[PDB]
Order: sequence, then structure tokens, then C-alpha cells
Amino acid sequence: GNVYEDTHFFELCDKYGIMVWQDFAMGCGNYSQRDNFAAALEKEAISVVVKLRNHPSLILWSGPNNDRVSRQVLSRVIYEFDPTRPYLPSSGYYKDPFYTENPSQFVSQIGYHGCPNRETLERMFSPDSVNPWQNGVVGMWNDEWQTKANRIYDDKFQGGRNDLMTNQVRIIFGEVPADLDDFIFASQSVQAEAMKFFVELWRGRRPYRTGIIWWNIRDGWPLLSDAISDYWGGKKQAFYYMQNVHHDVCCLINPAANGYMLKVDNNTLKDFEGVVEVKDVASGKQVFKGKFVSKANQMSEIATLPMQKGQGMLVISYRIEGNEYFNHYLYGEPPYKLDQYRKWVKKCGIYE
Amino acid sequence: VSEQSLNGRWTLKFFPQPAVPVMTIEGAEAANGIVVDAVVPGNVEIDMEAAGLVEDPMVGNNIYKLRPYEGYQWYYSRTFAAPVVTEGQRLVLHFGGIDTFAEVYVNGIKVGSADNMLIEHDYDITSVVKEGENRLDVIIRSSVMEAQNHFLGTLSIGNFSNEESAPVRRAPSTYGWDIMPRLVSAGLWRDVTLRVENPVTIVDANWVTLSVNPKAREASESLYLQTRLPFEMHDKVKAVITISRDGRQILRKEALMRKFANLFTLNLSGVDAWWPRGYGEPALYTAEVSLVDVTSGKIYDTKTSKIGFRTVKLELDEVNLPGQPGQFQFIINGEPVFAKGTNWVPLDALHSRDASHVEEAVQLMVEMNCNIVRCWG
Repeated sequence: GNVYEDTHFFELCDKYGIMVWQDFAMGCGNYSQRDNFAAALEKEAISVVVKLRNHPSLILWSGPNNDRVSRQVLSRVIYEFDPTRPYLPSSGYYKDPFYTENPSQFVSQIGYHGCPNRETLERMFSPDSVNPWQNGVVGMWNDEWQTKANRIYDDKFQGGRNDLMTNQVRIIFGEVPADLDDFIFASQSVQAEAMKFFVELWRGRRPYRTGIIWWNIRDGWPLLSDAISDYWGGKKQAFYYMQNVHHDVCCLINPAANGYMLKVDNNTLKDFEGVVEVKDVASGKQVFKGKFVSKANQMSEIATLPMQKGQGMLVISYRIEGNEYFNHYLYGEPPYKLDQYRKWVKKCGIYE
Repeated sequence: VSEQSLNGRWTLKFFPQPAVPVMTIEGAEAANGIVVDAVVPGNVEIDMEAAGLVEDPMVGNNIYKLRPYEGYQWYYSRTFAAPVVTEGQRLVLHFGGIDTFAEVYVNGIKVGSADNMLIEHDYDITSVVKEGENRLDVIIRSSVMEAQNHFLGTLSIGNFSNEESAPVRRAPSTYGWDIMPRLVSAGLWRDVTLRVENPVTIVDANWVTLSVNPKAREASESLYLQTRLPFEMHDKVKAVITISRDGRQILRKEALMRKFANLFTLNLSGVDAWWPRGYGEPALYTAEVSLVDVTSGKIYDTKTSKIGFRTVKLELDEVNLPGQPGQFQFIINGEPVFAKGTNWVPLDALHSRDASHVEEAVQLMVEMNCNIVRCWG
């Protein structure tokens, strides 16, 4: 749905070792099968392929099985002008079996909504519209928050995409906080735990799972979206959660049949040794502590942790080569108590 | 009606191609070049050696001394008397071979633009020809420089065939191979003639052997005939088909032309099948078709060619490497023939001399007793 980024974007991806999966500018829906559209698209594909085919970061081109666009026009361009890269004609509880039973090895995670940082709300909303509740009614959004939910045409209605925010907060924390700052932290915490769970769930299911690309790191406009950082650079709570589960060597906990499985995932070509410690936040009881060997380019099971009582949150402290890395795991079933969850994150000392 | 030949002595003016190639007569005459006598059909290198301007490229390293001329232009020019054309008749200017990218002018009017040295080129000059002396001008540009009008795909670069050969329709071996030298050359390397066609004329006579029975000396032959036929001539012209061999007429069939395109099937008796060497005789029959006026008896056109009653089928292997190269056998007239023969490479780097070597070269295969020959791409 986006334009083709210019040369400098690929230069930074080349410099910082970030592989690029490039879609052709095609949106949701089927397109024309006639000569005029094919010729206009062939001219575009040939131009963009010759311009970008020299960047090492670029690794793939991407475009019912009779679509001339994806199965002919775009494929012929790649066949003649870039035979070195593959071409792929591809055209509310986060622990629901809808997510946890995805059969795809390479997943495009849908992402979870999250209210931006308060500074962004006061910058893109009118002073009277900073508070989301119209006339103070908990359940209703004003006309401005509905606009920042992407209402393409000014059709006055109530509900829709904006309900995705309060629904997620209600599933995890029971009720929707009336206070604005209590709502921002709650909605950001839901997005933070949900997105962290997806990355940990796919890293922990290797070698069958081969990749995960989530929606998304940054917004292109001051909006209420499922991105983890806004247009003005405001990193949401999810950004920091994802950062700790994106490490080259990450110790994480996955749900198991009769408890939890402590594991370590290696996204490098080198082996590593370390020591991991698992403790409960509130009680401080050490659940597990021992040495692990993280073999290269694979995930390794460390130990099966016994099931804990009720709700709570665990602390995963692991040291590799004299560097202390940290992670956590929220155990129990929702709804959780927002003040109690805030106490767990505070006592843990990983985030703020 | 007639075929006047334009072969013979022409005027050849050559000069280095400028940044903007010369496409017009004015620019060709304005360019500073050398004018020498030329022979058609011919190659420009032959005309310059006749003028004492280039050494014999067949001797020593003289072949490399033709390198600068790959970026030259070649201006053929001659006059010709116009044949007599009556109402409805068409005057066609026929080129057997233009090498390669040329603009053809007749009396200062562009009648065509050529860009393929391997096929014939025919232009209708009926409306541009004048009574008396006419002028014919052909301005050829550099074939090598023509390649830079294209952007090659990745797979077109680095192959054994020259990159200059990829985007143009020329013989790839002319750019250099391991068996044939690099000699791009240029010129009118085949016949140039003037053809007069009646309003009633044969467009194509396609002979097809449907079936053959060599034992019973029978064959079913089809004639796919396409003609140009004015509607005033519908039902007034007849097609006269004639099959003969060694002067003896085998069949004479007549049919009224009620359409411009018809299919004629002939069930023949006492006819021998065409066989490759060793497997029998290469029996050929003269197949002639003429469009004749039913009333006046005027013969409007006649197409004659020697055909052979033969069927070919390629039986592909389905067990020992099915689909891999070489896993097939030719089935001629129902029999599995064993093919033994040679590959056909260019007869001459200057291809206008090809026709002068065909007789000797084919006779080599006859002495060798080749029943097959593959004409190399």
C-alpha cells in the first residue's frame, strides 16, 4: 500500500544488516487483466527492479491463481531482470487458539491496538477532545477520536475500529479506566503483552516456525493505530517489550501442557553459555536457576517450570558473557487487576 | 505478369555513422563519404576490395582490418525503368535480403524500413513509381550501433552469442563465433527485383501430404490455396491443378473459384513416396496451380513447385529418460529412420556468396551419403 522507498532507505538497510522484503505497489483486491494495465505495470516493475536489484538488503519480491498481474507480468520482469532473488505471488485474547494455532511457519502478525503516549494526544487533538469519552460517557468516542481511527469519509457514526481499544482493555483488566492516564497505560500494556507473547510464541516454536513480521513499528500520521510508536516518535509500552524479546539470544517462557517451558532462542551462528534465574515478582520465590547452553541458530529447551498459583508475573534474569539481560512472563488467566499489574511491572524493575 | 531484375551495378556511398544516423537521401548525399561501384547481390566488403580499398580478409590477420567499417553507413543507389502496369495491377519491389537496418526510398518517397536481414522484404511501389527513369535508394545504418537502442535483460549478457546480437534480427555468427569469424558486414546480399501482380493473383499455394501408402503407390495431398480475387471475378475464374512427373501428367483437376481461399484434396494413385537417402527414392512431383479466366482463357497467375508425398512424425521416448534431449526418433512414412548427417554452418562469412557455394556444398553431403542435415541457428 506504500510507495517504493528511495535509494537511501536501502542504503541504511544495507549498512545496518536489515533484510528488505519488497512488495509491488498492489492493494487489497483483484486488478485488470487487460493489456493497458499490464503494460503500465510492466514499465513500473522493470523500472523499480533495475533501480533496486543491487542492494544486498533486498531479498525478495512479492506480488485466483490465474491473475495475469501476479502470475505473468511481475514474474516475467523478475525472470529477465533479477534472476538472483525469489519472487512470491502473494497478492480478543492474544492467547486465543486463533493466534496460538496458526499453521504458518512464516507469520505476518496482525498486531494489537494501543493508545499513544499522552503527549501525542494533546498534540493531535483539540483541548476539548483530548479526553476520549464524549460527554464523559464511558463507551462513546467523540468525533475527533473517531477521525483519528481513520474514518476515510466524514460519515458520522459510532463504533467500529475504536471499539478494538476498549475491548482489549476489558478482556485483560476487566473494566475500562475512566482516568485518561490509567487508560493509556492499560491499553499500552495490553498491546505490550500481546505483541511480546506473539514473538515469544514463534521464537519458542522453532525450527518449524521460520519467521515473524509484525504490524508495525511506526505510524505515518498522528493516529490511533496498532503501531508501537507514533508519527512523532513516541515509543509506546509495546516498543520496549518487543525490544527485550528481539535479542540475538533471548530467554523466554512459553505456556506448556502442564505448566510452563523455560527456553532460550538463538538467532546467531555462535554458541553461548549463561545462567538464567526465574523468580516470582510479589513473593520473590526463586522458581528456577541453572546454567544453559544456547546452541547456535536454534531454540533450546532449558527446563519445565512448575505451574504457579493464581495470577502473578515471573522475572527472567539471564547473564551472557558478563551482560545482564532481562525478561518477564505474565502467568494466570485474565481479567487482571490494573493496579496489581502496575505493581508487578514496578517491582520487576525492567520497564517504567 | 513479369519479374524484372534489379541486380547488377549499383552506386555505393559509405561514410562513418554520425551521432544521429542518416535516414534521408538529403543527409546521405550531404555526408562526406567515398563513392565506389557496387554489385547486387553483394556485400560491401566485396565492393571495396574490388575498388582496392580493403585487403583480402581471408588471408592472415586482414580480417581485423575491417573493424572500423562496423560503424559505417551504406548508401545503395541506382536507377531503373518502370515496368508497364495496367489498371488493377500492382508493382511490388522485392528484396531477398537487406542487411540490415535500412530506409528504402523510391523517387524520394520512403516505401519501407527494414530491420531483419533473414527474411524477404516486399513493398508496394505502385503509387510512387513514375513513367520513365525512376530512382531507388537504400540507406543502411550500423547494425552494431543499433544494439544500443535497447536495454538487455540480465540473461542476455555474458552468453557466447555477442551482446550486440541479442536485440537485433541477424545471423548471430556474423558477430563472431568459434567456427565463424566476426564480420558484421552489410549490403543487399540477395536479389532485388520488380514484380507485377494481376488483380487476380495467387497469394499462397500450401501443399500438404495428408497420408501416403508407399506399397499401393497412393497418397492423399491437400492444397491450401489463398488468392487475391476481385468480386467481379468470383465465379468467373477457375483453378487448374496439375500433378506431373517426368513430363507425364498424373492429375489435372479444375474447379471454379467461388471464394478467395479454398482447400483442395487429391486422392492420387500410381504415385511414389518421398524417401530420405537409403530408405528409398526421393520421388518428386511437379505441382502446378493456375488461375485461368473461364471465358477468355487468360492465365492470371501460376504457382509451380516440386513437392514430395511424405509424412513426418517425431516419436518421443517415454521410458529411457522421458523428456530429456535426444530421446526421440523420426518416423518417415511410418518407418523409423536412422538419421546420419552433418550440421550446416554458414557457407560464407560474406553471405551474398552463399548461393555460389550451395551446389558444391550439397554435393558434399551427397558424396557423404547424409540422409539429414541440421541448419544451425
